Amino acid sequence: QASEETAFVVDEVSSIVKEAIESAIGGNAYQHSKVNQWTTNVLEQTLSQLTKLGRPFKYIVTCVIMQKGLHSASSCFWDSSTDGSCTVRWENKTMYCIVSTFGLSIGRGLSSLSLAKSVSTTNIA
Amino acid sequence: QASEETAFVVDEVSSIVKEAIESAIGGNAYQHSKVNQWTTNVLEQTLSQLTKLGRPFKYIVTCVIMQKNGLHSASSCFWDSSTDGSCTVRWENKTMYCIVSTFGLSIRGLSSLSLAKSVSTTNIA
Amino acid sequence: QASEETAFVVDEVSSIVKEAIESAIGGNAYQHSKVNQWTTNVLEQTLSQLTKLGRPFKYIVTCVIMQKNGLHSASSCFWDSSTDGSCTVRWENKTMYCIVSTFGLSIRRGLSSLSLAKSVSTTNI
Repeated sequence: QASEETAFVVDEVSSIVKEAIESAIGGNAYQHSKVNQWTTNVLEQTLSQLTKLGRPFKYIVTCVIMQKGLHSASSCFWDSSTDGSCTVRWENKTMYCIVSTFGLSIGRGLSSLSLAKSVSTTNIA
Repeated sequence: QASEETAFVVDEVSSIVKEAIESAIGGNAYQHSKVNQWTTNVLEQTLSQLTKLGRPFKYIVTCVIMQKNGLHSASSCFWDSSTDGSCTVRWENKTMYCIVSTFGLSIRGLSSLSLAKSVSTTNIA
Repeated sequence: QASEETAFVVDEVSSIVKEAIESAIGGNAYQHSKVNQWTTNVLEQTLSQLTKLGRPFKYIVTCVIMQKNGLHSASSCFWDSSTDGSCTVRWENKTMYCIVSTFGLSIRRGLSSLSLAKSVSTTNI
């Protein structure tokens, strides 16, 4: 007896994202010539695995890679009852990888939406 | 003779973002102590002005500020290609960069959704 | 004294296409960050104008933008050769190419009335 999952399950998303970063860049030393290939690789596995969850969400996924200052923050106008985000901050000796995931339920109008400030923030000195 | 705008219109979004960036950090020299309030200010005005447009959209808005003292970012989306969209503005002065990404997702299920790859790419050497 | 235009009129489609490309990207130097919005813009105006003709046709429209500093493409169709058609416009400036392929498919005996047309939109740079 099962049902379609309508919630944004953060730990599930996180697991998928961490696994996509390891697969892509884990064990690599930072290489400038590779970075674009790498970000593409993190994004494609992540979205592939996310979509396979078969959950009623649109997704925005952002991947940042930086060699070893960065200040980022994200805010939303969304449904706080249905929508969610997950942020993964990964590093090794030579680089940082930050992947931000935003899920917006495909399940009135503007008055049902609210501002959420700094849902994803990243400060690297 | 007028109707609610059902489409993400990039130039309009771009103008608002540029205005928010100028207002928040324009004419300033990079200062570490200020970046957090700067970033908060860019996001607040952008989302305030976006909501005032009265369009049937949820918004995700990301702001990155970096001292000119390497950044590589890319975004990918699972969304409705006939109604959803994104806008990226890359702003600079003598001492810092400000990159603001905006994603607008309109309020058959998954079948209607489509994968958009590398929609908000920024590479700064 | 008039009647609905049931034919695919190449010169009329071509005029529309050239005007959409100019409006979208004419007078610009190639810019990497701009191509996506450019592409989207060529297609919108093209389809907006096409549909305004009020002709009984489905349209497929494809836009290619490539920087001038090799491309080979060709298209083939299984369609009604009595009623269907295509138009290709190859535009250039000092720094880029913009190729736009348009296919109009008239909205019988089923498949037995359809025909195989080869190399209808070949492009070789």
